[PDB]
Amino acid sequence: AVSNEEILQDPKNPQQIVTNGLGVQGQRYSPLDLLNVNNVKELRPVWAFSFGGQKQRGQQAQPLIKDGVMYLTGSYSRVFAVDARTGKKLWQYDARLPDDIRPCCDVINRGVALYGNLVFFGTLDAKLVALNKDTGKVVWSKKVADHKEGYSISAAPMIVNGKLITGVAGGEFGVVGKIQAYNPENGELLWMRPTVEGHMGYVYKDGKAIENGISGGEAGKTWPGDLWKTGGAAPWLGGYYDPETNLILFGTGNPAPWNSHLRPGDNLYSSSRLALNPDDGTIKWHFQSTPHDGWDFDGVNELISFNYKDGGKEVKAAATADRNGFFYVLDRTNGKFIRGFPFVDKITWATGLDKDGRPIYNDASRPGAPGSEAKGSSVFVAPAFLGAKNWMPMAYNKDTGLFYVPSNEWGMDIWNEGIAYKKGAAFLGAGFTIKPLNEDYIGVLRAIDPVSGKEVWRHKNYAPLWGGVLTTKGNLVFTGTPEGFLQAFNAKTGDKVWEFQTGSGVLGSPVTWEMDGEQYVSVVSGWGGAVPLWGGEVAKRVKDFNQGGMLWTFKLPKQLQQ
Ligand SMILES: O=C(O)c1cc(C(=O)O)c2c(n1)C(=O)C(=O)c1cc(C(=O)O)[nH]c1-2
Ligand SMILES: [Pr+3]
Repeated sequence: AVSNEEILQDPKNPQQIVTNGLGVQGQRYSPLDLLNVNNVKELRPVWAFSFGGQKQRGQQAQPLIKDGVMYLTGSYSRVFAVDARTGKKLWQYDARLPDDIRPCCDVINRGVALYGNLVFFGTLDAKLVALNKDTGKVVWSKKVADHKEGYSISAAPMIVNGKLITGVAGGEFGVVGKIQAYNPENGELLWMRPTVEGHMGYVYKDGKAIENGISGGEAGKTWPGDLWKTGGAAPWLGGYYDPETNLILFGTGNPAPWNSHLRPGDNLYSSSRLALNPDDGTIKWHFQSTPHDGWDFDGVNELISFNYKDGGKEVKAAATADRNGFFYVLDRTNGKFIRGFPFVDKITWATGLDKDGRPIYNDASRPGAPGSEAKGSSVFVAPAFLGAKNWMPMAYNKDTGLFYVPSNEWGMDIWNEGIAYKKGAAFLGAGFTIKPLNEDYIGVLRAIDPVSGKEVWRHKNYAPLWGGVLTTKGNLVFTGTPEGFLQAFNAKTGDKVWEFQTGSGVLGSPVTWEMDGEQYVSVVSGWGGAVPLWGGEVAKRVKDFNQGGMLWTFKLPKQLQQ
């Protein structure tokens, strides 16, 4: 019972959230203001739901809520339907996963999509699955790609113009990134668009694949030899959609392998934002945040549409806080650079951006080629490869006009080494040790003014931040910490105003909605993601943080709202 018009209305309908991002553009802003700075002290848990299964690790889903039912995912490719008022389980789906799944960075999943009477998600063995919303039974399932080649799916899918769209993950395994659209009712493939230059995209008619242009025009333009055949650029975070331009905005992963000396050239369209026509999957513009990446600065971070006025002129902008440390503002009609500026305190790999938004590189900050030695020169780089920001989404508050960015301050030793591609094996060619830049903190929640290019406030956290952000009309900003708290801040000042210890690190993007005249807030908890196994010295800071796997639901009682 979810229509396309309903999806386009988010977040206008107080009783439901039927999109990842609280609206197709991903602003993560709720217009609800029952809960505000003056009464958030009365917010308290009303029920919780354990995922069980002795299957914990990272829990990254944002729940969707429709007809009083919450739909969410868990680690290890599970889907739950849970009564929003009581926490009672309606049904649960556990995907059968093979023992040789190949996620780089934990067995995470970022959520479902809803359309008609179906619930959709992608699995860690790279299937797209449609479940009956009432029974949880499989209605259809399609292989998106071959998990034995290193493909997985970790992102929430999206609905655009009645089409179900998913990317894939696996750049650390040298997969070929691609975005796919499907008929939601039956799983019939509609189009496919590779994100690596040189690969043919297709539309599908009557079950037949019809050529629809090579991504980037021709193979070998910004890649040498056949390196583009394992180029990565996986669009592993999903994307968002702008109704005004009718463009899907999708970011792409790092180029493979990590050893950039094996792939001279800009390596399109790795570490880029793409705008695609949803009719047929053609790329209408691109912006490359890190050309010829040498640091695993994936360019997937969400590109969030927002409008403002400059010289009395209306600007259709979009903002993204990149892995590489720069906060970019683009003209979303054509992809042209408006402004870009650091949102972390230390960047070594570039000294700035040129007039088109291309980095001005500091070549001493790229690890050298191994040459005659086993390893090349080690260099210290900031940000670390895990990024100034990683998967976890920022939020836009329409009232303050600010973006609220969960950022991290860390650097890395990094070196390069030879690497031969082997199907299904890691495809790095680099070694590394992530290190803190500061003794007392790593994570920094930052309010960014995207028009002035200024930081408005900052809040430091001992552990890295690794969770999505929510902001509301009640002048509130919510986000989780690995220390286990769901935390709320004053959106104007950054002062903490509320928190609750959920008992395991909180990664989920919080969501809020209204039922029976009361405002609810929900988040999933369960520590994991890339930091424990990729985090180097910083992982040691959080080594004693226990796993979990639980949906938490809070409410402001009606009689305490005034
Ligand atoms: O290049 C890729 O295809 C890909 C996928 C993922 C993923 O699917 O989650 C991550 C990364 N890269 C990555 O570079 C990274 O730091 C990362 C962190 C996480 C996480 O969920 O904590 N996933 C990923
Ligand atoms: Pr990557």
